[PDB]
Amino acid sequence: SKSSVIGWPAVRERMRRAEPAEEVGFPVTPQVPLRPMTYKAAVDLSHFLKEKGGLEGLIHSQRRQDILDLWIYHTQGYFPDWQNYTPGPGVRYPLTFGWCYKLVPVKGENTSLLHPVLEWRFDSRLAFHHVARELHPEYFK
Amino acid sequence: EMRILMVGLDAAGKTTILYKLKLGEIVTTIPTIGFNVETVEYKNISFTVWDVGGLDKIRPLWRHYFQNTQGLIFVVDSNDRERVNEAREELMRMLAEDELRDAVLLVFANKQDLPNAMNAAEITDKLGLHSLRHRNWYIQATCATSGDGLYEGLDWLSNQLRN
Amino acid sequence: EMRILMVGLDAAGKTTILYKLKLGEIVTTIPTIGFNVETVEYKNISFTVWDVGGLDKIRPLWRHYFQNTQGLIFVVDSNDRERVNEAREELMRMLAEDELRDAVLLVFANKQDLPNAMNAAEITDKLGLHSLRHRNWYIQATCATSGDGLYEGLDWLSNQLRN
Amino acid sequence: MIHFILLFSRQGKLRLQKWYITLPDKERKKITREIVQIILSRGHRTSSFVDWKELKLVYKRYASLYFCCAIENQDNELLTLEIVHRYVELLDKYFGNVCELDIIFNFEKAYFILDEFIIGGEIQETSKKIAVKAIEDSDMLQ
Amino acid sequence: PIRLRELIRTIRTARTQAEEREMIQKECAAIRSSFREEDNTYRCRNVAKLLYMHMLGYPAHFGQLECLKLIASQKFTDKRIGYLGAMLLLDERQDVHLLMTNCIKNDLNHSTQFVQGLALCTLGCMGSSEMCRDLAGEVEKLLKTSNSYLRKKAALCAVHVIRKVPELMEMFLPATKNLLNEKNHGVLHTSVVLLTEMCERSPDMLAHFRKLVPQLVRILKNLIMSGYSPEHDVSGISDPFLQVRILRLLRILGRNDDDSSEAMNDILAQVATNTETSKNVGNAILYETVLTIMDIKSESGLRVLAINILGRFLLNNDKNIRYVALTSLLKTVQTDHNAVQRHRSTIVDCLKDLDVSIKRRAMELSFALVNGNNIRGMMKELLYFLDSCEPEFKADCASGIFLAAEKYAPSKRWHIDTIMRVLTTAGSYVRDDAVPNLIQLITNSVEMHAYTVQRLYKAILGDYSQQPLVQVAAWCIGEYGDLLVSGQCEEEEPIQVTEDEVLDILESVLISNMSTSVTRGYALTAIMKLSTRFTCTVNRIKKVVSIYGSSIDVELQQRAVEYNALFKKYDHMRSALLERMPVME
Ligand SMILES: Nc1nc2c(ncn2[C@@H]2O[C@H](COP(=O)(O)OP(=O)(O)OP(=O)(O)O)[C@@H](O)[C@H]2O)c(=O)[nH]1
Ligand SMILES: Nc1nc2c(ncn2[C@@H]2O[C@H](COP(=O)(O)OP(=O)(O)OP(=O)(O)O)[C@@H](O)[C@H]2O)c(=O)[nH]1
Ligand SMILES: [Mg+2]
Ligand SMILES: [Mg+2]
Repeated sequence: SKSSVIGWPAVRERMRRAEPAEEVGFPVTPQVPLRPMTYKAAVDLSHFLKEKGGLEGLIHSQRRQDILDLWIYHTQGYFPDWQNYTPGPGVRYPLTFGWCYKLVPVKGENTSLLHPVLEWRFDSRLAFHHVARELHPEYFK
Repeated sequence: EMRILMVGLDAAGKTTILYKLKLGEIVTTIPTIGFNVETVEYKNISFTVWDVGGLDKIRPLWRHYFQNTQGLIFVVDSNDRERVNEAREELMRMLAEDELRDAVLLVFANKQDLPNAMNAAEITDKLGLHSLRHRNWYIQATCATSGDGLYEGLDWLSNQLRN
Repeated sequence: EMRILMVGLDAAGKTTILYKLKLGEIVTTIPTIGFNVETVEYKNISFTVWDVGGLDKIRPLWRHYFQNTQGLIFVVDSNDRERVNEAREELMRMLAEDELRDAVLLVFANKQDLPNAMNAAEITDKLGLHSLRHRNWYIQATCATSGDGLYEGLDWLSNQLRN
Repeated sequence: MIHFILLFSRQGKLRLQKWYITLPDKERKKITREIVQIILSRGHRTSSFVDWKELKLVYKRYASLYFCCAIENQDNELLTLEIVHRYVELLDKYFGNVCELDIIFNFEKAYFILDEFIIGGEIQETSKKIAVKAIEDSDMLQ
Repeated sequence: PIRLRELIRTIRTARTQAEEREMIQKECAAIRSSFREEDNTYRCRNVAKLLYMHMLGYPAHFGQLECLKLIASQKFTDKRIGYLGAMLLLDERQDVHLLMTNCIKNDLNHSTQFVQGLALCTLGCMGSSEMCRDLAGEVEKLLKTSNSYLRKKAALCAVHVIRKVPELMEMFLPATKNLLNEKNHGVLHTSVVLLTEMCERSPDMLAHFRKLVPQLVRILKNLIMSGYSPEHDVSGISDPFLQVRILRLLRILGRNDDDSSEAMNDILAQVATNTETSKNVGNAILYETVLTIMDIKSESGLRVLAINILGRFLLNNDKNIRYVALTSLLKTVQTDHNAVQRHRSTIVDCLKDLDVSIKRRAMELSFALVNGNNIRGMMKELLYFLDSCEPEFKADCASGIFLAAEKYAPSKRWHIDTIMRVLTTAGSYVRDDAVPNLIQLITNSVEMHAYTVQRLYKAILGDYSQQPLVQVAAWCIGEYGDLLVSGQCEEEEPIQVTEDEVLDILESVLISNMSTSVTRGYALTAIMKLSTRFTCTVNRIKKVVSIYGSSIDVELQQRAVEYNALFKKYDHMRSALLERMPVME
């Protein structure tokens, strides 16, 4: 998770400048091997998010997720479907086996003149006790 | 598309020509210190025409519009025999530049109202148009206040658009 | 660039024309036995002009310059009613060649000084210029000793270079 | 007479110049560099004014962004700070929670807000409602 | 072509300024290349991105013609971009800005008031003196309108053309007649600032304008008595911006008049009592109120009250107000002169304040506070304060010491003593320009040069590197050398003057690198005079002149050779022109 340090304030700024509330196609980086976000690398990443900081207790959203996931794919080579969580009813538990963060619910001049949402929670047993599997048993066999 | 410049002396009717080709009427026009632009659309060619007034304090600044010019109009006054010398001076000063080297010349013999007013031929030989080099010059005797000869100059100009 | 030939009878002013087109003065010129060339530089085309004298012992050698010729000048005298026949003979002799087939014609009614001197119209029909074939022939009445009509023929000619 | 107005960052990064006095660009780049250096080298209990070279130079910090004026040495000073604050109010008016990053972004209208407030170096609208009304109408004109 | 904020976001990612310039010239070329395409589409944004680089400080001379195209556009936004950079990229010395003159004049006749508001904006901000001459009848025409959106703009634009063309206001004397009853305050404000301007330039306009003094005395009293409006009100104070401008107009009016000064006297007595001094706003109201009272021939009860207003303002802990109060008495130095002098210790207190401007105003007002009564005592504070100046104030104090001392010196000796004190303690801080002034006053002094030149000699043996010190000394040694070394043509009992170290100390300057060469310019001048002012040891000083004829300074090579021929050929004509210089004022 070395080249994930150089965009650790840079992409998070674009996440935080993204509101939590041309181009066509998909390029693939040549000759770089691709793999999903594996278990021990998610253990390597959940501790990378535990140690580098700036993520815990932040306002999670989907626009921030997609800014983040494609940046992992283009700079680290990982399939950007790993940051998937359980839907609306219930705690937004990760479907990813190894992601130890569950999602609980919680510039300035773009406002007009007179005027006429989630967050992380570290759960180290989400890597072993797949709580999203308890929320979705029939999908995981 | 054609970038057109209307250079020449003051009181030449050059704004009178410019609002007769564009609008079609002789508007009461102040002596124009700055410039005017009206895209005249004629012979299905959108002549983008940069009319620039011809007073003393503007004539140095004429060099700034001499880039990507494809066509000139050097209006003279037919009622100015005293100013044809400096109009000849203005022409030789101006035509001798590397910027604005590939633009044709269409001289208007405006203000044909008097026996004082000359034809194209005397104005040709007072200005000395036969002394010219790398030029598709062609004088066109025009009457600004009646529209006479104006679009026929614009007729010949659209011929010299393409090659 | 244009290859130009000045053909015609002797004493035609053709060297008087040539040093008027190039230089601008009427130099005292001998009857020129050989030829002349001056690149007259006018109207975005450098006219390379092969003036050749028109005496008897030269006229057979005229065929040697008829290659890559882009244009003729067949100078006639307006003051030679007696020689218009052999000039018409010369014209019909010369134009009928496969070499020099694509060169246009510009005829000069030189020496407009007398009532002996004709206009272009009588000279046209004494020559029978309507009998021509594959010709952009164009008579142009000129005065060599005053420069009159000379640049105007060159004006017409410079139109006739490009297509 | 306000001779010019400068808005420069906590890092001195100028977010606005508006020269109501005609002095050339080298002099613009000289003088602007000096006063930013002057104000950033100046403490918080230093009376919000600088007597800088026959200009009672007005500064008034509101955020990380710093503020600057050059008033004529015959005029008022606290009102000149209130001119800044009325303009601060109009920036607070037209934006609301007026804030640093669209000063970097939407500066083009902050000039236009200044154009609705100060032309020539002086005030044209002493109301705070009518001016932002007019710029909204020209924004409603687009 | 990308947008503005997309560019800025890329610019905000730039770390090194050199790297940022790479990003500049990256986009700048596309801006240039688009300009070669004569684009009208992105010409809005390419200019806007360019003006950012202009605000970033980059050479954007090239796109100025496109701004003229954007002014001569037809879309409102392209005009909205076009009038802006015209105020940015162009000035009067831009010399290409004259093409706006037709374009503005058409757009002073545009249907939209906002387009005409843009035209009055650009001409009001940066309209050139000839552009002001070419638009003067149109501005007063748009000042003869009823559109208060334009009347607020054409008024200040008329100020600008009167500011730029001072000989143009006479066509605005009819324009300004009786629009002083504007219901809007902003137009009424700009009219006051115009009447501030109109009364400022010509005294001949004052007669027409002091008539309507009680008209606005009413309207200013309307502003006090209309204690609230939903607009114009800051902190419960209604339209303070207009109120000060009226007072400033009431300050420049009635300043030598009395009837208008009494026509304005009532509201002056009102608002000196009817102001809220709590917030910053009411102080700003009351500050100009003080300044209005001081400058007119006012009621004496106003001015006594006004110093009592200022005695409050001296004691407020707001350094703003301390800057305000120090500026106030700095204004009314001569007017009500002795009611200032009772606040003297407050001024000496602000010498020990920890602000530059406060110490600046206090030092300069102390330079203004010096009468012929406080001349002895306050200088001892000031000569101490000269020791306790900052080096920026050391140049400022030491001159301002010399200014008030030439005024009100009770002695000529003590006048010398303080100046000799300052010249020892300022040194590199005292300006060279006061040196001919100090040289003049000590030859305006006629009586103490044996007193002077010895004390001059007694400190220059201490140092030479204080250049304005040794600028002063060498002329005194050349002129009054006879009063230094006296009757000592040969060796006598050793007095401190010895006529050889006298000659050595000037020679010490001539070889020392810490010599401004007008030190050495004065020194050879003193050498050649002491060929006559001294009879003791001459022609050893001829050696010093003769060896200096090969010197590297041009004039000092001239000065030595031009002296030396008198030392070699015209030894009797040496003293034939070395009479003392006359004394002037
Ligand atoms: N009689 C007659 N007068 C003409 C004619 N053309 C122009 N004029 C006169 O020439 C004057 C100058 O014309 P304008 O177009 O208004 O001025 P300008 O030549 O453009 O000079 P600038 O405004 O400084 O650029 C006009 O006021 C007309 O009265 C014409 O064809 N006949
Ligand atoms: N009056 C009058 N005489 C002319 C004119 N043109 C030519 N001439 C006369 O014709 C004579 C022939 O002119 P030249 O050019 O010298 O001789 P040329 O026609 O070239 O004959 P070659 O030298 O043999 O080629 C000249 O001496 C002139 O006097 C003219 O326009 N008017
Ligand atoms: Mg005009
Ligand atoms: Mg010949």
